[PDB]
Order: sequence, then C-alpha cells, then structure tokens
Amino acid sequence: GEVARLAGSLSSTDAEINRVELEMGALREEVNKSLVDLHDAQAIAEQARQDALAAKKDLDDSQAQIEAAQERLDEISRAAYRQNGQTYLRTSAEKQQAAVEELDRLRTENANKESVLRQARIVAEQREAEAVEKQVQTEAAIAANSEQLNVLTNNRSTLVAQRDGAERNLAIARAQADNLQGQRAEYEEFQQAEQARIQAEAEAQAAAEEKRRADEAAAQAAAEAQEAAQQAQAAEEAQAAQAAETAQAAETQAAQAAQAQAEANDRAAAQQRAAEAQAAAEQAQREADAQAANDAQAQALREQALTAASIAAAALIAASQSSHATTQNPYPTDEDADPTDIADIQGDRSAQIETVIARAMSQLGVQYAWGGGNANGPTLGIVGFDCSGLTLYAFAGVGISLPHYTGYQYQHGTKVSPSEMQRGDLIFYGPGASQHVAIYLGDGQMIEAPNSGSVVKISPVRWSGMTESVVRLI
Repeated sequence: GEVARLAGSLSSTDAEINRVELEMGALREEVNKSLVDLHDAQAIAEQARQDALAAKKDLDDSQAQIEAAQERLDEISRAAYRQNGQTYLRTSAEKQQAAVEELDRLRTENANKESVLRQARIVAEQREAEAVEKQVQTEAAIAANSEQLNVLTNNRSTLVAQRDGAERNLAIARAQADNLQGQRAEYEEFQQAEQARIQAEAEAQAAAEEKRRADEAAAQAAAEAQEAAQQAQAAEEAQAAQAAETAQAAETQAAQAAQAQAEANDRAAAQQRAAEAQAAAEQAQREADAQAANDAQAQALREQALTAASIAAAALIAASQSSHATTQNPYPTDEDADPTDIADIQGDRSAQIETVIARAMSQLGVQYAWGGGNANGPTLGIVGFDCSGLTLYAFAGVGISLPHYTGYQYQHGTKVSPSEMQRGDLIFYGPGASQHVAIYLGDGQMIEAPNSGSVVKISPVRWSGMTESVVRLI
C-alpha cells in the first residue's frame, strides 16, 4: 500500500501552497503599509495648511488691531485740536503717551507675525510636496505589486490543481487498500497495530518512570557534591585564618607549625572528597539526561504507534462497509462465486474524544462533495465531504462505524438533552436529524461540513432548526 508516497507528496505541495500564500501576503500588506503612509502624509499636509491659515488669521487680526489703536490716537488728536479753543491737560498728555508706546508694541508684534506667516507658508509648501511624492509612490507601488501578485496566484492555482489531483489519487489508494484486502486482512493488520500500541505505550511508561527516578538521583548526587564543596570552602577559610594568626604571633613554635600542618591536611582531605562527590554528581546528571532523552524518544514512538493503530482501526471499518457513494452492486450476479460481504448499517473516554476531534479538524478546508467521505477520508461525490460523511470519517478513528445518513446516525449512542451537550457530542438539525449534522467541539463552537459551497469549517453552534436531543457516542 503506497498511500504514504502520495500522502507525502500531497503534504509537500501543501507546504508549497502555504509558502506562496505567505508570499502573496507580504506583497498585499506592503501595499497596505504605503497606503497608511500616504493617508498620514496627506494628514500632515492638511495640518501644515491649517497652520498657515492660523498664521494669516492672527496676522490680519494684528493688522486691524493696530489700525484700531491708530484710529484711537487719531480721535485723541482730534479732541486735542477741538479742545484748543489744567490737571486734565496733564493727565491727557500722559494718556496719549501710553497709546503711542502701546502702538510701538503692536508694531513689532506684527513684524514677528509676518515672519511667522512666511514660515508657516513655507512649511505647508514643503509638506504638500511631500504628500504629492508619497502619493505617486504608492500608486506605482500598487501597480508593481498587483502584477507580481497576479504571477503568484497563477502559480497558486496550478499548485492547487496538482493538489486536487493528488487527493483524488489518495482516495484511489485508500479504496484499493481497504476495499481490496477483505475484512480479515485489515483485521490482522489492526490487531498488530493495537498490540504494538499497548506495548510501546507500556515501554514508554517504563522509560518515563526510570527517567523520573534517575532525575531524583541526579538531584541527590548534585546536592551531596555541593555540600562537600562547601566544606572544602570552609577549609579554605579556616586555613587562611590560621595562616594570618600564625603570621601575627620554641615549643610554642612547634605547636603553631603542627596546627598549620593539621589545617592543610584537613583542607586537602575535604577538597578531595568534594572533587569525588562532584564527579559523582556529573555522572548522575549524564545518566538523568540520557534517560530523559530516552523517555522523550520512547514517548514519540508511543504516540506514533498509537496513531498508526487508530488509522488501522479506521481502515477495518472502511473495509467493513459498502461504498456509500455509487449504486452499481459490487456483489456477484450469477450464483457462481463467493466474495467477502460487507456489514450492515441501516436501522479513557477523554482521550478517546480528542482522537476523534483531531480527525475532523485535520479535514478543515476540504471542499464539499455530496455524499463524499468514508472511514479513510474524503471521497468523490455522486473530492470532499458532506455533513454526515465527515462525522462518519471522524468516529471510525476510534472504531465507531456510522451510516452515511444523519437520520440513522441519530439512532446510535445516547440521546442527551441539548442543554447538556459537551465536546464530542453529535448535534443534529432538522426533524429527526433529516437535514444536517455537526460535532460539538465545546465552548459553544462546533465543527461541520455544512452545505454546498462551504469548506469544512468551524462555526458557532446554531439553535434554529436543532433536533430535540444531541447524541453522545463516547
């Protein structure tokens, strides 16, 4: 059975599909960026313009402000002349000087504002030009990226062509494997993979226990090494302390020297014992990580064999039932032979549910094909899956054989009230499950193959048209 060659080439052309999809993404977003840049340069330009306008507004206010004060000086002189035909003469002379010096003020303020307008106008000139440039820039960047994208999508359509053909061949392979080797053939292969699953699972369980205990051993040897090294450290202390004190002081002389010898002896003794315990901790750590490496390696083989077992379970079921896609009788016509004959399909738990669900999610994106799907995967319509076809596919992974009809799937398992549904349950719609089926995924979302034109997708649970009960198979 050369499934695995096409399965591999399929999956590698799907790897190429996603290369090109991210590449297209990079270009598409490139345009999005310089679109952002353009709209912000435009906002900069319009803001520099409203700054220039603000400048002319106060410059004109300064104009007519100065002219209002000039005309008050004017009416002051007019009053003076008419009043030329004593305390008040003094204070009105002082008022006129106040007005003249105020006008001096407003004068130099207006010159400053004239320079402010010169610069606000130049700033708007500049950043308007900046926006003209960046505008044409991104129109041209769009031209380039639209053309390059059109290239990418030509490549993408040929890749998906290849992909549809390869999937179509994989369906051929699954059929030849299970439709060909009759029941007892897949039965033997299945019993083999189920046995290898239980054994490699037990083996991995043993490598995990020993890795845990070797890790405990690494810990004990490491701590003992550290203790012995600390006693070596205290020897260093007490030796330099003895050294300093004898440096700072006949028979008394021999007593000092003997204590120095005893100090050095204790030091090298605790030091050698520290070196020994630390090389021992190093061995214990090399063993603890050789054993952690084997625990990981054996756990990989454990779930590898667990998976190969689940698919061989799906294959037994597939070889157990007729093609639920054609009509031509796949049985003999003259009473002159004797075939295999297919089973009859018409009217812990947590780990089990997750295996089924992985199978349905693995088909996310597969196109709809009326009547498509079996225990081995998608099939040609009357390639893809239809709603009740997908559920049939998923539960065969845990050896649950379902009919390729919603109304009949509703008769299997246990009828739970819709309000207590949980992950793994079958949600049905239509009277007596005559219209549609989906798998509850938990957390108020479900996976389904819904209607013509929709790929296998995850959608929120729908309450309109729901049957009165859900069905729980595991």
